[PDB]
Amino acid sequence: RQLHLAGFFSAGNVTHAHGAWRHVGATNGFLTGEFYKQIARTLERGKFDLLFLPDGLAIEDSYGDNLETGVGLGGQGAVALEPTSVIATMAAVTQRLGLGATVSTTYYPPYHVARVFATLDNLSDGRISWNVVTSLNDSEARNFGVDEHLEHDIRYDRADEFLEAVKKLWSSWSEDALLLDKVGGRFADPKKVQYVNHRGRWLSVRGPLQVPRSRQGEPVILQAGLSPRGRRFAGRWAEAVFSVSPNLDIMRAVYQDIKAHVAAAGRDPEQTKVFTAVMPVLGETEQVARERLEYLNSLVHPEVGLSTLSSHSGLNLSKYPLDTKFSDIVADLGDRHVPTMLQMFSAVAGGGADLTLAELGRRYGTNVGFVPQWAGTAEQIADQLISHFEAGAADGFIISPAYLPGIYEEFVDQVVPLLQQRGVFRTEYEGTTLREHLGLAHPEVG
Amino acid sequence: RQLHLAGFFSAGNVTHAHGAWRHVGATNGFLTGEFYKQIARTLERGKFDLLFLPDGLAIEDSYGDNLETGVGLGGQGAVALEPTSVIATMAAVTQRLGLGATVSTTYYPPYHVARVFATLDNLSDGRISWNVVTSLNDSEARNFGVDEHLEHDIRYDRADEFLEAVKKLWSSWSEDALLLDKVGGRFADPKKVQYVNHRGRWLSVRGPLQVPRSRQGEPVILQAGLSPRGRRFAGRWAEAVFSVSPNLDIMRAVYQDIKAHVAAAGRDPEQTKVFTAVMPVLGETEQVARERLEYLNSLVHPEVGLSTLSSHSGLNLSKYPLDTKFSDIVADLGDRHVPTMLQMFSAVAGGGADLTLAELGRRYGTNVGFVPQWAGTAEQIADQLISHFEAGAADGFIISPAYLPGIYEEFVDQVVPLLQQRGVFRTEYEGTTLREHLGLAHPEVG
Amino acid sequence: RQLHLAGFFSAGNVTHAHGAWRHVGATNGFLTGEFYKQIARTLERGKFDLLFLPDGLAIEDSYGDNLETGVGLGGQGAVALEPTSVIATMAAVTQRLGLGATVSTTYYPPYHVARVFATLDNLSDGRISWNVVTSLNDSEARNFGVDEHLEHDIRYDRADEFLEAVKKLWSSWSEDALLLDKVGGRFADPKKVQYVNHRGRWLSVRGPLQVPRSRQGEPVILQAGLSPRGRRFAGRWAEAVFSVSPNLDIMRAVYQDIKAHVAAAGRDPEQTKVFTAVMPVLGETEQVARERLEYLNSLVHPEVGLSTLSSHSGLNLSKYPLDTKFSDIVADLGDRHVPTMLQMFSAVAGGGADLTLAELGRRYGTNVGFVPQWAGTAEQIADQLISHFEAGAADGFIISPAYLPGIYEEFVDQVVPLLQQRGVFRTEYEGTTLREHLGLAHPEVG
Amino acid sequence: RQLHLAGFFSAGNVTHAHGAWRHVGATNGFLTGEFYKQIARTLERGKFDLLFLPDGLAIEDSYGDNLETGVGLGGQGAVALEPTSVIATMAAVTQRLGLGATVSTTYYPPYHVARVFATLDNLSDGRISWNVVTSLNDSEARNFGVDEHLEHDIRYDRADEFLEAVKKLWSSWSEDALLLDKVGGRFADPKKVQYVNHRGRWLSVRGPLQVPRSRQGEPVILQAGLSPRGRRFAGRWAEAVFSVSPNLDIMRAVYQDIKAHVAAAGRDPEQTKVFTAVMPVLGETEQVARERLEYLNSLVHPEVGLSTLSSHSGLNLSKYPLDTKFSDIVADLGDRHVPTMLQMFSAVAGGGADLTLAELGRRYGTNVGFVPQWAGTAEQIADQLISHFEAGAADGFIISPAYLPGIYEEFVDQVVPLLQQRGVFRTEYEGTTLREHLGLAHPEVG
Repeated sequence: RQLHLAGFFSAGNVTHAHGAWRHVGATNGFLTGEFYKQIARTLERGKFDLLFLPDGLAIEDSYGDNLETGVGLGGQGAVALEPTSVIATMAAVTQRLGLGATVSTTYYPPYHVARVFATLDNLSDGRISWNVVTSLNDSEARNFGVDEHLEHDIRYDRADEFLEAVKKLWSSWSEDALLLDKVGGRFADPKKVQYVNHRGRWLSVRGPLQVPRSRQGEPVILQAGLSPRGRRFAGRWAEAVFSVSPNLDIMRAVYQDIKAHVAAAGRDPEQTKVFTAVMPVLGETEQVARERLEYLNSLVHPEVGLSTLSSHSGLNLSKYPLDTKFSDIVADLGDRHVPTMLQMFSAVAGGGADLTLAELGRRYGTNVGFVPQWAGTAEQIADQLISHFEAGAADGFIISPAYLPGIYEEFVDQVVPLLQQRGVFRTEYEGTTLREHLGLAHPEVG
Repeated sequence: RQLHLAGFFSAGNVTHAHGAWRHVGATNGFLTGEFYKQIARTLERGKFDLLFLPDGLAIEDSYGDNLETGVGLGGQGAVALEPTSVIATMAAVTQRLGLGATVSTTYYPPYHVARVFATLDNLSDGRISWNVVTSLNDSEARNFGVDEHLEHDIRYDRADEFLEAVKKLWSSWSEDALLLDKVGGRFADPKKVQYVNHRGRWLSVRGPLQVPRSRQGEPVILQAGLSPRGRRFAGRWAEAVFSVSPNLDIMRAVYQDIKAHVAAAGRDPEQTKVFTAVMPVLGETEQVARERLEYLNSLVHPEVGLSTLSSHSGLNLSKYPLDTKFSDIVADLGDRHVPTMLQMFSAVAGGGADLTLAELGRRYGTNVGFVPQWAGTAEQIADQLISHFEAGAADGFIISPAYLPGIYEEFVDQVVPLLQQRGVFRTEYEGTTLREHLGLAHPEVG
Repeated sequence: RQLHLAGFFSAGNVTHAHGAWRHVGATNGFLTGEFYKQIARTLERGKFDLLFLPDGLAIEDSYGDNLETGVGLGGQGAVALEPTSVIATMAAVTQRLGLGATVSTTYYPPYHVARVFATLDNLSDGRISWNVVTSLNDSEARNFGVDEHLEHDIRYDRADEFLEAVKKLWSSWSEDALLLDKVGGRFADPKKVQYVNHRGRWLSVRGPLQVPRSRQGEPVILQAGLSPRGRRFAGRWAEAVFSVSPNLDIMRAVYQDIKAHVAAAGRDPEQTKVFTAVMPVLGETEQVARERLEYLNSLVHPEVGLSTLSSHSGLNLSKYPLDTKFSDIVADLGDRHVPTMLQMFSAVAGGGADLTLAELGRRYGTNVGFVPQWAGTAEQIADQLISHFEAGAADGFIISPAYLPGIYEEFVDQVVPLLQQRGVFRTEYEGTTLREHLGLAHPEVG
Repeated sequence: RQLHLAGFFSAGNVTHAHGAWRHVGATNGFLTGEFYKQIARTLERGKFDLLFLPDGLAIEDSYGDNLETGVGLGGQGAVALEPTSVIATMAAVTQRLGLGATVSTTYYPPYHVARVFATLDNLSDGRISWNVVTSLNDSEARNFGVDEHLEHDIRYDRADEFLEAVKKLWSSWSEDALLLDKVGGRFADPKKVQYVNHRGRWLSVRGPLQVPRSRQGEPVILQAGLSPRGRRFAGRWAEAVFSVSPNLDIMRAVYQDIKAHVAAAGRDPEQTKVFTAVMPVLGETEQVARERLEYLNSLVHPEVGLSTLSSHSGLNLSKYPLDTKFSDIVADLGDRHVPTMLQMFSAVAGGGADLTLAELGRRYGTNVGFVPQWAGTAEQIADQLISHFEAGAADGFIISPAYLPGIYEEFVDQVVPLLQQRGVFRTEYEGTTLREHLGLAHPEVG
């Protein structure tokens, strides 16, 4: 039984560690092709299952109602390259590594999503995946000139239909439809390419898709949303789920809940892979590791962290002074309208203690609050990865990068070989497609 | 005085030569990364200014109201990969060649177009261009769930505002905005990144763009629609224009007309480069060349040709029997109710003869009616390119490929060196960006 | 039953076709890395077993006893890059294609040959082969300051010992010798890395070799000398043999003879692959191919053909006026003193005619006398390849290039797919090493 | 005044840090193409002037006169790939980085050296250099079957003629000799390609070379031998000199002496670039840096260190028990019979302490005695590089790698940008050739 590894980072300035761009070792090459080529080549060298890019469609604005924090201090989405271009770039220099990107159902039509991913799936010869997102953020909508509004759970119901339409399009070409019979003059079999004529409540798309199926049949569906409604959506469609849990117990709880939602939807739980995020910080000795972690966290500016904390909680904390104790906010708002995640992070952050807004933002900025920072030698990190895996924490891990590209080099050079030697991680790619890497079946047409 | 060269081909089964996919030398590798990498490398080897991909968002459908012709015989857009993904793939393995893709202002919003192109521009280090189209075809609209109409010329007025919006976005980061002051903790200067707040008759987009400017400042704007309104739009926005004229006389006419449009828009005519299409067929001897062109043209199926002829003329000719003569159609519609392009093609193609639909379609399918086929030795081809260039046919040539990838190998290996030896074409890239290749100024932030 | 395919060309100005550099399509990129990278990627795209480079260590000097013909007209060895650097370059951009280079046992010691090939083997991850040569040419010898003159058959006796020593060197590391046990501090097992202590009549080399075994164990041995002694040598050592035969009768005879020498050396005939050389000229129609062959052959300058003929015949034909008739040369030396290959070539090239020297050199220069030129459509070339294979002409074919790089593009694009459709040639690489492509067993240590 | 940077490492298991292969971060990928491709791409990304590989032609044998120490523990030359193949591999994936290799005049003839470097120079488009070596090591000699024994200083006399011979060969083709006049049938001008006819006391080679000159005229000559004779040899021939000095006083003395030997030979001192070796060890903080250096030095096995100390000193220390004190060795042998470098090393490495052989070996193995280890922050290393440069220690630095590939990543990502920000190191390559990077002149033919 073998675990899976995935890479994950913003095509831009910041992922989870909000002081990353400040690290002495950060090249900040996020505007260059070579930076992405290098990361992709490195993860492939480490035989990673996949490298996956999140996406945000606006510079983070909520905190301050202006760009002062986001642009000035390097906040979420300050720089965010269009993800599909980036992964096409990475596909061009790799041949096994799986590649995925977030694309929103909210701002793009089903035909676009269908065709862009079928295209990437063919260009990469079956290595592509799509992270389905359904969010509606104000700054994003204003970038797309959207004015309408749909309730959280309704957006998911709409996404159900979106997925149906996309899957229909992906099946519009039989796997034996393309003929290229030069002599006969038969390009394809028109009986094997069908219109889709999808016309549901939310969406209308005629088809057929202009792109045949890759050798993996269809792109792998990835899902990250862990809301009650999201978990349901995941159980139905998701082939791999990305989760963030601060410790083993929650990891295990999240794991079993996801697997259950999948069984509930009528699907094989073992056909949905569950990854959990960790942020390793290596050192030749444990002491060096801890020292390096301390340095990394010290780079976090309290306000960038607060800015991200605002976005994630929905609460605009720029309204309050930074020295505002969390108490005064509880009382100013009432423990009934204060998002649970906030109260959760708060309790765990200072350990029941009472923190200033500045101090909570600073800590949230280190690891987006809940991503475990593991500091140790490569042997320890490997031991922890293995011990968590055997304990049912997850089927694989998302390695959240402390700084780029350096941390991935260190992880691939130092940790992957220990995992391989222990027999818990591939020494070589067995198949050629992302589905083969994750152990997923080849979906059939229809 | 040096000419420019560009390649142009569909990321799919067919471009101008409708028999291409049946050619004994066609690899039909259009679903694979290596096909596109190979071509990009080949044109970079030949020091080409750019290669750009048209786009079509549906399998052509009119002819027959079905897929039998498009899918069965390999008509326009039977296979059509999403072009930005493809050029990203190409940028990844090249370093000087300019790259361009068509994205429609009809189906995509300004923020999206701005971001994807700024992203590509950065990834390629300033070699990207955007071919602007504004068409609204029925079958494409059905793929996108669009039911709204907008008259041809109005789509251009809408396009004007789109271009304004996009250009503002590309100017939302000053070129000295990004700081990366790690010590100080200043990521970027918030006074040098600004909201766009575009709110027009047609469009709304807040900004700022989440991507700063590449080293060429802004992607190059390409234009290919040469209707009266297209000519005005080119005059106002185009930095490169792509045209099809069957001979020198008409090339000269179009060339002067485009340059006149640019000056009339208050711009410098020398800052808009005009490319004219030609479809070369080489042979070691002129006799071999002729035989090869004859072989190529013999591969066209009359009905694929006919279907493209219907699309381009606006008339669905499938309604008529294949053996119907043109007169029998010209009379059934009246000398008034017959598209100008159709009369012009009918006159040139038949040289006076009254042809069947079948025969017009077959002839149309060889060269989309008006792309000149130049069969000759390399010396003859180079002589003619130089001759037309000196005669003011164009600033450059778009080389339309009879079949791929082979025709580009031949042209780069055989013709380019002769242009280079005659001194009319670069022996090496002088600069690194597409703007420098084209001799275009680096725009200032607005 | 599948046939094998190999490329073969000099890293320089000329291989078999002596007008190749003058061909309109010749890039003459033979001084550039890109030329070799392109060809290597192309043969790999066509799934060739192997690309192999000859070598010659002096500009061909005999004819006219100067550099006038060699340098002025582009004779054999005029430009000749060191082959191992070339294949290393090609190894860097390919993943499956086999690669081979000629290195002479005459001028280089076993230790050097063993180390360079083991290095290439490791760098290419098991794709390398060595073409063993034992020849002694006067101009080459003067470049290396060699005075000794070993007799033809004796050079092979030395080479027997040479091969023994190289093979010993390649066995100096067991395949499990290298440990890399970082924690225990154990680099390799010194019991499993052994001195060779070779001390024979011809050679001394202590060892051990400083390079462990690749995943294919040892580089593949290639042999191309078909003299009686050379055939005994091939029987003992060769794993692939390369031969030139003008027609099927001769091909079959050479095939049987080689396999018999192998059987007589106590080895398995099926473990020595025989490749025969063919020079295809493609056309869309057979008429096009024939005109292209005519054009190619018209490029040969009489005196460069004469030069190569002089070297191969051992007879300096520069003494004679170019208009001398062959019969007058026979008269000059007496029938008994005319080299047999020269008499035979004259009869065959002339079909009984009494040709001038010029005309004899011209025809010889088209194909070095005996490489069969096959002009036809792709279907015809494929038919003939299959037909000869079925008739027992060879286990595979060396495709001698009329001109580069273009001919290999045509061959791979046009002929290879037809061989694949017919089931006679791999559609994909089954293994990763050169031995796996050729169906050769991985040799064991000792 | 900008400084120059060079990488330097053995294509194998150990360079200067004898514990390097055991480092948690070492990939030990030295048998694979990707390892070398990664490092070349990294140094090119860092805009290095050059990467240079030393060579050894035998597994270090002296210590214990067996393979026990070298093979068992990973001593000098345990694994050593042939270096010309390795740099070809590297040249294939870079386009600016200079590349050099050690080839011995002792074991190879002028023609071979001249042709291999002219080939690499052409393949890399003028980026190559040759480190000239004249040493005679018993074990190397046994691998090449050499019995002859020339005195240290005479090998340098013979090397003088060798170099003469090589340069004549590199001048055998004028830079305008090659014509490629296809129409006219003129390949090259036979008047511009000349025989060499070198006949000297030591060597004979006729020529001409079969390789024209690259963009940079001739390969750059590198020299690293600093014996009195070697310094003279460097004065006459070297264009770049590589030197190991433990401190600023010595660096400056070496620098001035070399500059003076060049001027004494009639050459411009500014046309010979002096590089001095340093082994940086980086940390986020000086404290981390110091822990990392301590970790790295802790990996050295006393016997491997001793083995190299024995080879370099010329005194076989394996005869003595490891616990033997140095004073006891001097007493046993006589002060006249213990090499000076060895007594000097004992004195400096122990600071006056009387150390055992084991502890001497352990210390020597960290840095081959005299390569300065610099542990600090990126800012500190930049500072030291800059101040040593300004104090006249050298024209540039060789960065000796603590472990591979990781240390070059750290150095390029962390240190290079600070050097660039301070204006003492190029932000981009100005020219394309190695001669341009080093500020050297293009040599004139003849």
